[PDB]
Amino acid sequence: PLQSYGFQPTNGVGYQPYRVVVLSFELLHAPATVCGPKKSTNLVKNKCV
Amino acid sequence: DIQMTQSPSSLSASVGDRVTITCRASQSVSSAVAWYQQKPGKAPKLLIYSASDLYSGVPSRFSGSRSGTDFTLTISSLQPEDFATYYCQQSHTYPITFGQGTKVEIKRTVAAPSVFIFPPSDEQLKSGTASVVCLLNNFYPREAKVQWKVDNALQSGNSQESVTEQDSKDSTYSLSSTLTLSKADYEKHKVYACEVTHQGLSSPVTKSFNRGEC
Amino acid sequence: DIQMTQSPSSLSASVGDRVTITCRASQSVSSAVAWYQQKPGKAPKLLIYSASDLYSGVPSRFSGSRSGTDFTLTISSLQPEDFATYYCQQSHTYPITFGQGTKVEIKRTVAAPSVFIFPPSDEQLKSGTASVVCLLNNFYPREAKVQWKVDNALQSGNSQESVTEQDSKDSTYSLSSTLTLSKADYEKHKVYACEVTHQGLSSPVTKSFNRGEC
Amino acid sequence: EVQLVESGGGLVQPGGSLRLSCAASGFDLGGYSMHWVRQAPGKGLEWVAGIYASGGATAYADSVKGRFTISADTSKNTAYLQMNSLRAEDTAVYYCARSYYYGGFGMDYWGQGTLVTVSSASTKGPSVFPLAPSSKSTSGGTAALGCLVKDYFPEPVTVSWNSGALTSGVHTFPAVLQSSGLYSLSSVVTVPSSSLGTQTYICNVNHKPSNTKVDKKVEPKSC
Amino acid sequence: EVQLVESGGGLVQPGGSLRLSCAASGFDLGGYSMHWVRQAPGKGLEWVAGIYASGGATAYADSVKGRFTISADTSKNTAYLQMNSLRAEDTAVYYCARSYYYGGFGMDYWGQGTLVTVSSASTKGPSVFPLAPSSKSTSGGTAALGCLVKDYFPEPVTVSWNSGALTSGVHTFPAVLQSSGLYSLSSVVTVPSSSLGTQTYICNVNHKPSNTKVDKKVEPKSC
Repeated sequence: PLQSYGFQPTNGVGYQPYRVVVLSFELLHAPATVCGPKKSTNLVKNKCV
Repeated sequence: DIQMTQSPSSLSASVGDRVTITCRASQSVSSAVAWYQQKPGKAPKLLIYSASDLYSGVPSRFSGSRSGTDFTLTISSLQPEDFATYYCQQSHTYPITFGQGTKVEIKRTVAAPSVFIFPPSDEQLKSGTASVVCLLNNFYPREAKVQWKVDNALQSGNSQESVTEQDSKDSTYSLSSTLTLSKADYEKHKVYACEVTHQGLSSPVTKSFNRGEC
Repeated sequence: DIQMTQSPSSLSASVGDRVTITCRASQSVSSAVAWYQQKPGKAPKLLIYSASDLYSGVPSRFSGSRSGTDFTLTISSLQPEDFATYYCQQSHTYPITFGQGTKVEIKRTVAAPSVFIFPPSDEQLKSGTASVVCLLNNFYPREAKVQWKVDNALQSGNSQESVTEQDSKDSTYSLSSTLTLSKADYEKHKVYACEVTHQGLSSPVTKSFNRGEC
Repeated sequence: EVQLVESGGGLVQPGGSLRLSCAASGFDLGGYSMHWVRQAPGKGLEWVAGIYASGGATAYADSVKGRFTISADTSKNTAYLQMNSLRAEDTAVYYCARSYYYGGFGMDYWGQGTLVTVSSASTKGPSVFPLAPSSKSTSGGTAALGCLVKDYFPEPVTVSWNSGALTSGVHTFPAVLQSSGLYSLSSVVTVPSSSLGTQTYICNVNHKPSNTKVDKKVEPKSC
Repeated sequence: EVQLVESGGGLVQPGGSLRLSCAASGFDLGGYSMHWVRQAPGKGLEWVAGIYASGGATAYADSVKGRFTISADTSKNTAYLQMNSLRAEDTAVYYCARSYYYGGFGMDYWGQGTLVTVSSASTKGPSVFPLAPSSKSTSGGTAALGCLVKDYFPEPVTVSWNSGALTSGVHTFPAVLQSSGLYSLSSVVTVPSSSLGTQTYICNVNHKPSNTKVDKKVEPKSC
């Protein structure tokens, strides 16, 4: 069922290998485990904040 | 796709009492919510639609309202016929999602069950396996469990269970709990026992047998 | 033993136009189908394999898909280098079968041929046979024919035909159609005629002679 | 009087298709949307599809998209669900319902629902295994004989005692689906214990879907 | 760079045999299926045979069973076709091509083709028969002269006009095989008609296989 790719150094652009990473973001009606970073800002000194 | 949370998972109330069940949506759903009532063996009936509109053929006892994001469903006075599972549906953004659903119990006097043990028989053991069965009959409330012991040690990971629906007049039910052993494992243990625990049992029912017995 | 049907036998489309060629199998062929492009004097080039996989070196203009049991080879826009005979092949069963081939033509402005007739000459007839020859020269499109008449009746079963290849800039070609008679048959008829017909001719060209002319 | 009547359910094997219909009476379809809702055995409810009768526009649950098609006919005052590419994961009671606008309003009225079941074991008639009473003293002086109804498909089955004559003291379980691809449920009869050696206790399992029945005599065993 | 080269074609008389070879470069033979395909002149492609290099097992087209044998050699990274008991019917351009596993895949690399020609007439030089032009008015004011190049064997014959000086307006036929066992093709020149009595129009038919040529003057004839 499986076959290797003909990934030759002589292949044109449409036949070159490309790496793909897909970042899938899952949101359920549940506590969000991937959480915590409520937007933060930089410190500013010697001014009213 | 708005998800629903329905609460409490179960409510107990006597006949004539006022019952409130609430539903909360993860997002805005306008006034798209429907309220369903389901009896054992029957299709869910519609009680309320579009948050506050009563369905025809539904007793006036069924009503509801909204405050902020909290949707409240009320039975002004429970009748013996209202002990049913209830559900919320939000028909706003598709796919349309329903909540988990909740139950209402009658608050009958609490009592322990008739408990029988069926030690694996010679005929059952012909399969090459063994099945130990503890059956709790005709008891109340809905919540009960069986803890098994093998050679007086607590057992775990070697059992299965099934529970029935509550009786139309007394709301009692039976509980079936079993152990699965290969025949070879049955032969390695001398004492088997069923420990029954629940709210109506002041002292856990313990029944036991020796391997090869009955 | 899978049998192939390819259609059309020829297709006419200009540079920049969209071309669709189809092939059907008599039975299921999984994804065993492949398409080829062959120019005169050259090896067939693989275009597409395993139903939809474009082959390295093949322009991105080539693509294809299947609907039900019908597979289509598509050229999204013809280039001057896409005028070739296209073929389908399946390798699902043995023997493996190739289709018939679809010849794609440039769709040049259509025009009528220069026409000449060469009636059997006295010198030619020394062989004891006669051959009547009609030539259609430098015309377009690829599809054309000659219908012969004798004494104003249509002839059949006594003729042969052959054509030139198409011109590298204008894709024009010439066509010859002949009649074979023994000298004895030549002598039995008085009037011979060449009727020329094709897409660019609004009125078939008719040329004729009496036996013994030229 | 407003009514919704569903029809057309049945048993269809994986790779097939099933057409469901629901007739409307007492009201028109025009101005209303029509919907189908699915309830798998042992589960809560999930929506499948909706159509606006006066527009022809539809929406589908993402989970059924490409397989479940919804349509309506205002001349006949009925609506349909065409379920294709069926799998054993699509087995459910299918409900018809009506509502206002595309959404933002709840459903007013549902039909009763028609059940479709599928399994690795497409059908089987039941068999019954007996369950012995305790030989020891019990609360109230009562006791029971029982049995297990096993390996049948599809559900429902009707289970009763003494060949169907005994309903008093009878308590039964809903069936659940086992790893065999078939359904099973237990059953008991509770009477004063001396009656277990006097009355007849034959489990009668009636399984209309396979055209079979089981007559199984349950008796006390030595113990 | 993937290349395959076919060789060994030639002229073999009926009852004889011919061996074709094909060598590969840029890729291996093991794990691949080597195939031979034939194309009779004037016909499309016909599969003959395939061999799996890592198997040794073969498959054949029904039309060649008992006559065509396929083999392959992984030490050499080459493959062969052995054609026995040859007939005139076997005339074809022979090609090597490659595929994968034992089938399920079409051919990817193709050779250009090597022609073997067999007929009842093993060889002949050509002769040329002239064709007179029209003597009547024509569309565009053009006219043409032509000839029939006949009875030569084997093909190819290169045809040009004015001893090879005139290529402009020259159109020729692929040759076809006649009942004589020999090949023939027509040839014409199209010019403005006044040029037919001014320019030289001599058919130059070049047939390298017999070491001969024919220079035939074609001119207008009275009629």
